[PDB]
Amino acid sequence: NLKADPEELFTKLEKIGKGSFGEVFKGIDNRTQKVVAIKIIDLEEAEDEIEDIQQEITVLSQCDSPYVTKYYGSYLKDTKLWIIMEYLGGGSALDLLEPGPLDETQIATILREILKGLDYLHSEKKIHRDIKAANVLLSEHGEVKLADFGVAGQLTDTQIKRNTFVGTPFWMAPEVIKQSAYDSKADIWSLGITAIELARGEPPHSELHPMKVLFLIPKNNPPTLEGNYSKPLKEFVEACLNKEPSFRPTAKELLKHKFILRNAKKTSYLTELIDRYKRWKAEQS
Ligand SMILES: Nc1nc(N)nc(-c2ccccc2O)n1
Repeated sequence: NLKADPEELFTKLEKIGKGSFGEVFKGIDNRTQKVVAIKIIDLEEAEDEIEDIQQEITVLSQCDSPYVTKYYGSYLKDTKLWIIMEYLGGGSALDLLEPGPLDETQIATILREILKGLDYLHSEKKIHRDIKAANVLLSEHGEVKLADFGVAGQLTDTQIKRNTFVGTPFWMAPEVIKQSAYDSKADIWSLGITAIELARGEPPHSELHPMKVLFLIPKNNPPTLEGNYSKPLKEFVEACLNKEPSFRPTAKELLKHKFILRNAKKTSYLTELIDRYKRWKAEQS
């Protein structure tokens, strides 16, 4: 139930996004005049990535949550496939880190919304598998959503675990790297790495070659959050970063963690961060 003739409904504007996926363009829904994001994939060109493109569309089409990038439709235009989704103009959580550090209220607020997204996905038996600040996108007013479902996994009655080596090495769970049978608990590990990223600006091992961390992560003790951070933040990270996945809490459980309860505030306060990035970006080299 793919669609056709996207230009009858959408106007394609300037380029805004990247990846090796394809490219992302700003666009307009001519029906509502809302701005959308249009990912253009050359099917004549990105052979074998095809199965992953198919998977991204499938997962996207099945999600209906304010914490997951809204899916408009996928469209065939000659050689190209148009994947049309929610436009979010507040940048990524990674962007927001560029001008300088966050405070724990900001970190907690962002984590809380990530957790709402994960709870939704995991309740749908979906696993994101590439949780990291770059894949956490904000609206211009501080709403926080998960993006980029290109390597998302689906559990079913006959497949209760996944095995595939996917993700971004610094953020990957040890059982994913070892390609053991894993599930949503993998996202919880990645979430812990993302919490360190939000607190420190970078994940553990970020200056090392990715191939290196592929052995370091299964072997070494789990990372901890070091530095002058509140005890609840440190324990939040610790909870997520358990080598044994069954000992990691669920997203649901983490929503009630003291770090989240004591420090998360209204998402609209994140506009302060969005403005800081816009200012920073405007005076940049
Ligand atoms: N992978 C991705 N998915 C959506 N739905 N939007 C975007 C995006 C990328 C750059 C700028 C704004 C955006 O909404 N990127």
